[PDB]
Amino acid sequence: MNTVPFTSAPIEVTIGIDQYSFNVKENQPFHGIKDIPIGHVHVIHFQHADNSSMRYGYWFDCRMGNFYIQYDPKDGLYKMMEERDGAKFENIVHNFKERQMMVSYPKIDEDDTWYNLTEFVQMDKIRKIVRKDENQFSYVDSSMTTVQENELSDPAHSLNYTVINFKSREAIRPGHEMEDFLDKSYYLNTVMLQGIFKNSSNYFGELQFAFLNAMFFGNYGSSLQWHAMIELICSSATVPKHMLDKLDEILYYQIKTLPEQYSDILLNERVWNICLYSSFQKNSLHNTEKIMENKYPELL
Amino acid sequence: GAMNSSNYAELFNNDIKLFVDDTNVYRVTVHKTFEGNVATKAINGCIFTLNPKTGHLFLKIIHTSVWAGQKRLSQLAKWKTAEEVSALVRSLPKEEQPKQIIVTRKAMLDPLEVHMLDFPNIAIRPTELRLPFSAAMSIDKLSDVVMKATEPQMVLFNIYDDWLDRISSYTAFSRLTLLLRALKTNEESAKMILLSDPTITIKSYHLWPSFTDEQWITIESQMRDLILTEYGRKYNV
Ligand SMILES: O=C(NC[C@H]1CCCO1)NC1CCCC1
Repeated sequence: MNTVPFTSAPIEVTIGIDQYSFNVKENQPFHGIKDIPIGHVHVIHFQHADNSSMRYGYWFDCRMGNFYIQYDPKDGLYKMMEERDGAKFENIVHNFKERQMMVSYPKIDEDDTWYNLTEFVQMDKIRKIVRKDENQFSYVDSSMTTVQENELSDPAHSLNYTVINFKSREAIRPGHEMEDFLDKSYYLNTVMLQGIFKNSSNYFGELQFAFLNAMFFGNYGSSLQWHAMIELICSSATVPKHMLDKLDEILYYQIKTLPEQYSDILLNERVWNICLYSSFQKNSLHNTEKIMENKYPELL
Repeated sequence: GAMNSSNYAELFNNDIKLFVDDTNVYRVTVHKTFEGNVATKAINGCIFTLNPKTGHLFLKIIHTSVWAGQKRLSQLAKWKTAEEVSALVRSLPKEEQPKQIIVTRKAMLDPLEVHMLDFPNIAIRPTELRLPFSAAMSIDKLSDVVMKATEPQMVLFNIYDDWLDRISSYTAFSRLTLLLRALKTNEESAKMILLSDPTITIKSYHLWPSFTDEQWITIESQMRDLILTEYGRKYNV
């Protein structure tokens, strides 16, 4: 039901909307995307035809405002903007729909892929990882570094993922060195779940957001965060049964959706081999283990 | 990064550093049971922690009681090693704490790093050097204090005796590594070479015999011959 109109499309670009994508020609009469499902976060993303280095996009939730895209010929990108005049916006969207100048969000009725990838992902949590408080939507690109990457530069353009470091005082209680390093349960359950995330839903939301930024932007720091959050659960002997069953579902859909041809740059051999075959949870991820063994046996 | 042939002189500079060798921490005899199964019996071990510049040896004796009721002892032994090295560093005055700890076995890196998180400026390093410190228990006085221990104990030695009065740390370490390599390759032969002339004794306060400079050259020769004699007997040519 929701719509993200475009003022125009002056430069040739591949436009992504969640897991879908389509090519727009230079000066093609393209005026946006309609029938966007209410109830989920969405990501609109861009790769310029003349420069694939320009790979960037916007997380948004149409419940939080009227958003549109307009090309900026000075900064050389498609920008998301908020229209505060509801009647002007409704009038623009009605005209473009009447003239059929919009692509329809192409959801198959049977298909829960997007829900399954974004089940725990909330815009309010996105806006804490990506700090730009004057906008209700969040810009991400291929080059943005994480707070953790910046510790090992510009802080305002960083991804504020929760720092996970297995060889840190936060991860290891004085006097429990071997126990805490070989069994990460205290770090997962006390420090991360009880301490920082408050519940498993926020932990999964960050994990899901990190995977989506990895997949949609090739964001290397996001890929690191996704694998660290998997490894922290798999490396804990004590995990609530509901979290294990949910993680198996989460990872199954992530592995299902990953483009076959990016498996080599998006998946860390060491982490997946450790997680599926060595870890405490080696026998807890039945669905994930089966799709990985059938889709990516080379990695394993 | 790794300590190798290319950065060897760094051992003898004025930055305090320790080698840690864990190969004698967990020691066992393997034997048959009454039912014809196999079992192990632990014997006392030791951490070999050495300042290569000064010769100071911090020999932490690991008493078999440490292992009682514990599982996965070869894994625990690395963590117990790291715990005791960490405790030794914390026991030293700040001006005596090492800048670097070099582990002889790469499996010691994570255990030691995790125990030393409170010391972020102490570098934990591996080495490409194949050092013969496993042969420490072929030094009679070191084996004797380890085997006689009835409780955990730390015993201090200077593994160079008084050699630094006459030679540099580089030459002292070279002599030690040659002696331990000989003891490791053919213990009986090495001991015979060291102890054959009864007129040259070991001082009460020393580990090795009281060789004159000329006698050390002959001994060093006899040790190099042994290592090549044994390398001949091994490979046939
Ligand atoms: O006790 C010292 N060294 C260790 C001994 C124990 C058995 C063999 O070597 N030296 C002391 C003597 C005078 C000053 C320090």
